[PDB]
Amino acid sequence: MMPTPVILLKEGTDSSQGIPQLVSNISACQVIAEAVRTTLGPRGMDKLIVDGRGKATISNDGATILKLLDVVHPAAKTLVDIAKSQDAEVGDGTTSVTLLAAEFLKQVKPYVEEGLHPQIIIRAFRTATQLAVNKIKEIAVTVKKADKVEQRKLLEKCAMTALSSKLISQQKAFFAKMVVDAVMMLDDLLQLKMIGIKKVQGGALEDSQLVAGVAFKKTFSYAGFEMQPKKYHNPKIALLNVELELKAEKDNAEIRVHTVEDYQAIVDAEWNILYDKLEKIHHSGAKVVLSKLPIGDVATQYFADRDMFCAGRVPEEDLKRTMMACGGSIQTSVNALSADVLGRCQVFEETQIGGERYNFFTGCPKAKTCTFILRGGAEQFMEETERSLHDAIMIVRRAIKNDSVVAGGGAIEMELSKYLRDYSRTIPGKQQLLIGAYAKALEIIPRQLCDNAGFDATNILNKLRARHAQGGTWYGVDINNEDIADNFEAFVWEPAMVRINALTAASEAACLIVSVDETIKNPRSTVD
Amino acid sequence: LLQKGIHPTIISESFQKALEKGIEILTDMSRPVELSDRETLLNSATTSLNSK
Amino acid sequence: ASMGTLAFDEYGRPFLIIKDQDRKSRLMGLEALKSHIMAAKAVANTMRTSLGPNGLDKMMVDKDGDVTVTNDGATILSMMDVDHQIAKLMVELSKSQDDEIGDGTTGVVVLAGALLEEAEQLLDRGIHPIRIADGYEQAARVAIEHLDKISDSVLVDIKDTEPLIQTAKTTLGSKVVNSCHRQMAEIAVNAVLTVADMERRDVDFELIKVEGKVGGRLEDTKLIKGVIVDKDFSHPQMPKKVEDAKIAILTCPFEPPKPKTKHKLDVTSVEDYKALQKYEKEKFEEMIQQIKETGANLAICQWGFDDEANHLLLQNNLPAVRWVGGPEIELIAIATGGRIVPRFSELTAEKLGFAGLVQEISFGTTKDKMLVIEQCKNSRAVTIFIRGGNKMIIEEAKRSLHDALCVIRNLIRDNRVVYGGGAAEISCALAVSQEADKCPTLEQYAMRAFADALEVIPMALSENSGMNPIQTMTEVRARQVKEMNPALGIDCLHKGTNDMKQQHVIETLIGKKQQISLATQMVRMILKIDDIRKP
Amino acid sequence: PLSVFGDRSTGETIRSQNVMAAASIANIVKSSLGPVGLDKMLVDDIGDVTITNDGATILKLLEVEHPAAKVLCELADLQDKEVGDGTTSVVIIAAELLKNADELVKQKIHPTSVISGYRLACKEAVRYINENLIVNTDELGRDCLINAAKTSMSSKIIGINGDFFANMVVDAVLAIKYTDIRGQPRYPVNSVNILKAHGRSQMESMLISGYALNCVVGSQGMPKRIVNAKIACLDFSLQKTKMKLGVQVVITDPEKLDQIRQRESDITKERIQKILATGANVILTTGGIDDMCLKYFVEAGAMAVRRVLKRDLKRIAKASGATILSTLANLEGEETFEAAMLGQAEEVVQERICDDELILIKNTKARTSASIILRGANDFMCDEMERSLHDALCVVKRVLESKSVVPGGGAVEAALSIYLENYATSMGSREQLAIAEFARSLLVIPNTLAVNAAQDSTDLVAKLRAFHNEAQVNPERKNLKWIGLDLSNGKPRDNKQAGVFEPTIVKVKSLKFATEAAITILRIDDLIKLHP
Ligand SMILES: Nc1ncnc2c1ncn2[C@@H]1O[C@H](COP(=O)(O)OP(=O)(O)O)[C@@H](O)[C@H]1O
Ligand SMILES: Nc1ncnc2c1ncn2[C@@H]1O[C@H](COP(=O)(O)OP(=O)(O)O)[C@@H](O)[C@H]1O
Ligand SMILES: Nc1ncnc2c1ncn2[C@@H]1O[C@H](COP(=O)(O)OP(=O)(O)O)[C@@H](O)[C@H]1O
Ligand SMILES: [Mg+2]
Ligand SMILES: [Mg+2]
Ligand SMILES: [Mg+2]
Repeated sequence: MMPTPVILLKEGTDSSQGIPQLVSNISACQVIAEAVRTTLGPRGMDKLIVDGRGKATISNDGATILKLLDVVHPAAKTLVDIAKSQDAEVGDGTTSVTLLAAEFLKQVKPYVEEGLHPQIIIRAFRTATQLAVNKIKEIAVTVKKADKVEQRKLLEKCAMTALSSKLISQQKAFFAKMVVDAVMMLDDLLQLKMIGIKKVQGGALEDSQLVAGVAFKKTFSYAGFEMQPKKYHNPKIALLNVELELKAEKDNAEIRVHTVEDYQAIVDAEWNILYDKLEKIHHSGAKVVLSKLPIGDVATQYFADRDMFCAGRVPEEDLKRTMMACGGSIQTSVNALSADVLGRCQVFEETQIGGERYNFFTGCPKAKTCTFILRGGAEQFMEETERSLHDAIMIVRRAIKNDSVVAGGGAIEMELSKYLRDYSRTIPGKQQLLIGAYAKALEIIPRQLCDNAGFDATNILNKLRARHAQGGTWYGVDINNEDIADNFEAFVWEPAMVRINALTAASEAACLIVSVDETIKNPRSTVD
Repeated sequence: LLQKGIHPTIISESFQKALEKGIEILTDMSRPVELSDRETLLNSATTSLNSK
Repeated sequence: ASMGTLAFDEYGRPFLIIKDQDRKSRLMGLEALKSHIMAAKAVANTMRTSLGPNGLDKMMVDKDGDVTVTNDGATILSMMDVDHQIAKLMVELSKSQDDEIGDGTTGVVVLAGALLEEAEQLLDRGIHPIRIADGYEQAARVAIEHLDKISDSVLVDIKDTEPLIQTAKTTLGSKVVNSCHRQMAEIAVNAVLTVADMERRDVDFELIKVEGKVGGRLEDTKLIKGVIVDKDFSHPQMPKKVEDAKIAILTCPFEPPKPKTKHKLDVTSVEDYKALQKYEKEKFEEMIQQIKETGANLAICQWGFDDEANHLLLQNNLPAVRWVGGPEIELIAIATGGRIVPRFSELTAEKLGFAGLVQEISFGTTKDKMLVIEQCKNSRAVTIFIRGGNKMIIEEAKRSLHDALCVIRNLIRDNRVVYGGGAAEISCALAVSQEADKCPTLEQYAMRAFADALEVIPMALSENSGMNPIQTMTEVRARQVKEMNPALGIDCLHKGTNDMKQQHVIETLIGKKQQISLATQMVRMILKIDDIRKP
Repeated sequence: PLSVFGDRSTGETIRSQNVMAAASIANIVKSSLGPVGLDKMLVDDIGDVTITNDGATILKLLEVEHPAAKVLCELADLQDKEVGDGTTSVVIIAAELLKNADELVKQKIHPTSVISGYRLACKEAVRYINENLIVNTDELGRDCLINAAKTSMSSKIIGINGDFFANMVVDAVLAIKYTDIRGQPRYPVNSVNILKAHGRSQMESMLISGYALNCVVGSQGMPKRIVNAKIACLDFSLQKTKMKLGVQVVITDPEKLDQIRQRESDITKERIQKILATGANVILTTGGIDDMCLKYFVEAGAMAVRRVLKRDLKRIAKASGATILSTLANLEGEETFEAAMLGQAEEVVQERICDDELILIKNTKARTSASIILRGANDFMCDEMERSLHDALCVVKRVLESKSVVPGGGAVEAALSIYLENYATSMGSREQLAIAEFARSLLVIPNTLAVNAAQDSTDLVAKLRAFHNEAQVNPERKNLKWIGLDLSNGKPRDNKQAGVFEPTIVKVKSLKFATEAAITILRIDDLIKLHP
């Protein structure tokens, strides 16, 4: 290197190129995978990460852990990106994607060190990924019966499998039944915002309930609210977006009078406007009034005098869920409060839930929405419960789209590894080594399951390989018995799209990491 | 033991009694050895070196 | 064992993965779990001295120097300035126990600490923490079923309140108000039974106004079947006592009306000025006449009023109080059976509340006056007025009365009880131990560790009472096994008997079930964490 | 809880850290392996420049902090001390062994099983090398030594001039041959004095049939050339006599002072007179000579050299047949010098070498000696020449002592990899994996050789492995054991016929040392770093 009086790039520009930089990239990906390695399987663990402000997040979800890490390595960020992509598209398997991508890179690292051209590795990865995806689609088990009982069993089994790695795994059957019940009530779009999730401190996990309707927390009641009845046996619900209180008619409105009679008339006119709105609401027959806008004390006392329930400043999502549960319409004007725009529910009640009051709308027969009320001992407990339930809900939605399943516990990946090895045995030999490395890297998940569970991974992997070679597609890892078993008959079921997307994303990330030969870092600007 | 509410003098005397009983047990498990038995000496040396 | 990893590449090039990775620590594997168990054990051992009638208090100082003396575990943990994350988890466990139940916020922490202490020695023998958590869950299920089996049902009728009073007394035994123990229990029971929906529905805790004032004696604390207000009559010459008061509750200030919309009134001549002055005077006279026409004896407002209205109220023999808060307005309306009226033109005789006595109360040489509204016909709202020799005992009495009210609320929710003094814990430990003898050997260790952790409560109770923990607990357990009586517990007060049923040491079954459940779930959550990534 | 003032790393963290350190040390020198390797140029903090290809020199000059890296550096130094060649190969092999062993350990294979498998693999590799891959040099003649020198000097600054330098090295080594007790010939290398002088090209380096002294005559009046030299070697200074600490001169009669002062130099005058009277022409001493004695030698017409190095004086004395004299004291209590103490040489000349002069003692009798004067472009190039020449001399000495050689170019590594991969299946269940990993790690040498030449390492190594597998399986294809790598054309080649040879001791010692270092590093699973 020479000083070069006038330099090409500005000072501080760091450049790394060649084999060493790609080996460094592979090592960084290995570090990122190790950061979430232990959180896989029914014997997985949780990680606690404290941010700068001091708040801690406790999670078993791989995507959450990777997001919470402030990863700045350009090559290591690809694993976080593919974890986010897997979470977005599928919702489950965010640890397997990172493990598989890092294992691919680790397996091809020795060939990188010896000078193999990266294009050959990328082509081999693409070929192996295409073959594996086709094999998954071919061998995935589906039932062409459309039986309600069988579909319910399949959804429940998939939900339990998705849930049997979290802190709520002890109540996995109960929570899976709740999740399948909740998802099956969504109509056709399976919108996540139609499944409310409320976390209330206190109570056991088994105390959590699914409301066949809508439930939301009390919203800053005014004076005279306690004088209102708190239970109705067939209420008509007025869903409104209206501010019911005395206020200026308009922000730019100005009143000019030159007579005390006109002054009194104006005051009485304001009162009459408010009372006309209240009377229009009351005459509609509704007994419960909900508003997206504040409801004043005057309106609250007016409704109390009429034995009616009022609740202002209700969040918009809660109003939408109430509309979907009851069957009304959110009205910005009370001038036409016909029976078609009033919601109906069998029972409305305000009850106590762990030092917090909640409004309950139950008995809805045509409801297209739900509301989980999660109980726990701490904020992070309920947050992780919500994350696990979200994973289960996404899995159940995907299975609703298509009921194609493959046995879990590494059985599908052992079958894929055997198939890929058999294919690689019949090709020239430059691609054979790389496809064999791909097949070997496919064995990371069962090995990681055995390592997390505390077994001897080598013997279990040998038994699995021998079983798959001699026949038997769905033999995986039996965690409880420290052995191998037919995971399809053990109901360790996963949607095929989970593994398909996992393989696709891991292969794409590995190819992108391999394809890079030079990293250039410009000096930071505005460090402040 | 201390959390259970036992003074650390009954604990010491009980430990002494247990130590005496254990010495008796270990002596009961013993086996006489003669220095002319080279195989026993070799086995003892190998056992000592097994962990290094 | 910290800082994470540092290699700086096998080629000498920089290796930076995580932002500020050289300033971030990391604990992994069994070491992190050991540290968490140590922190939780420290917290639990700190709290275990405040258990039972002989438990001692903690004097807590906030960042501003204010002093709080308390026995409530939830308050102690909330005010404690911790930095460890597991300590925050224990604090949140106490807070959740307080939220769901309201009593037992100290037993949960001691139980969790004992469970983690046993899990430590289980881990030292080479058992996966998930296996320990599963065994703990199994033993918790067994203990909860046994608690359901050995529970007893009490009557929650208004006619006979003896079991309720006994339960409240058991709750208040560990508090400083045990001097007025029976009176406090009685007032708590009566307050809960008054503001309650009879059909096993909720008890609205904001229908009870718990307010305390310094001076007097702790025995002067009383339950008022009405509302006590921190205000007084607006005019100094107004009478200080009204009997058979017909109260007009109003939310409109006794002032000339003004529109909310931006308004300008134009005065263009002398006639306009005279008309405006006459209008103001007539408005004052008209509002006073409208209030007087309903036959009301007392007027209560929320937004105050000005001099002319005050003098007209005094001149027309209408005692009045101004600037009464919104919640106080609502409570007065509920208690007196009257409606809240937003303006004078809507005032009628049927909207008037009734009170048998409205009085202004002095408090010695303090110049402060308060208003008492009581002797209502069928008051559905109550207030508890607490007196004491200093503000610390007043705050502690507030907390103790809240505990008693929460206990009676739980009894309303479910009328099944178990006998305390560690009797329930000993019985549950016996049941868990008996069940462990049948299960496969691998989970036997976890179930027996759970039983040992359950047995910490009677041991802590006996240690706090001065007697030998292990000997007393063993004797009580042997007696429970020999004669089938799950009511035998620790004789903390040295009454000469171990039968908690005779001693009337009664606590709610739902409280114990919540204690066991919360402790088990939080212990499982702690056991599953293996990495820490503090900055 | 421990409360130890220091840092503690345990388990996978410390294992990966040790592997990273060893891999970094290996990667430092991996670019300097094989004939297509290139030298490195190191600069000190004071600006001193060293250009070298030797692994031992690089690792010695480097300043290293990690303990495992220090272990690897000391391994390279030990390999240099005990063999003299294969310093880069041993480091690379040890690092690869450690990396593969750690990869096995990460799969829950116990480190003790890996160590046992490594020991078994090393023992079997040594046995297989000794029984199948060795070539006796008796049937190859002198060409075997030339081929070994050529192979050693490849990748060095003197590689292209190997045709000349190999002959020079072989002649130098053969010139110092002697047989000790038991009739075993011995070749005391490091007895060949190497002088470095910048100037003319490499091809004009001289091999002296005698000894070369980095010294000049004491006085300009002495002759610069003596035909029939009678060398006298002395281990004492020739200066004015001074009494010891325990002896003092006190004068009471003034008349004695002049006699004292005269005798003070007459003593040395008489000693020099005896030494010259025995007939000596050249006088070499380890001590100094002052002006008066220099003038005595000048008048005598004799060559006198002062401050001669002790090792140089010993070599000259034994080559010429002289005896080192630390004093002129006999067993009769007198002061005598005998002609039997004089060495002889056919010529002693002070010749000029690039504006500087050195002394050549040509054709010493009763023993043949050898010295080499290296000519180069500058000092750094001469230093690299000296290092490469020392490597070649050590290789030739090893070949001559033990008459077995092995083919080069990675043939031994490929054969061992195939054989050990076959053999692992007959031993244990997890030591099977350890032996397989040993065999796989042995392939790092041909892989690095191929990589350094920008050749297709994968395809060449696959072809080599196929050739050696055919040799081991087929019984009449035993001639394929010599198939190595031809880096010039990037093709497999019969290296035994091509002349690419190595001493067997190099491979055996490298294997043993690398295995021991890998075992030592693998034995660690916890590091406590006490704060200073
Ligand atoms: N009951 C079970 N037995 C064996 N393996 C299981 C079981 N449940 C889940 N697994 C396996 O654990 C792996 C990881 O699942 P999980 O940790 O729940 O989510 P993620 O895939 O995001 O890590 C899956 O590949 C699945 O095959
Ligand atoms: N009179 C009593 N005799 C024996 N034990 C008692 C008595 N009163 C309370 N206890 C026991 O003391 C324990 C702790 O109660 P307390 O300190 O009041 O609240 P917390 O459960 O929040 O610590 C309870 O488990 C109860 O069984
Ligand atoms: N002419 C050649 N053709 C092919 N390979 C060679 C040749 N000369 C040397 N080699 C190989 O190059 C390898 C590296 O040798 P080198 O690194 O120079 O020695 P050292 O290991 O002592 O530094 C040796 O193992 C040898 O087998
Ligand atoms: Mg999952
Ligand atoms: Mg209590
Ligand atoms: Mg060499």
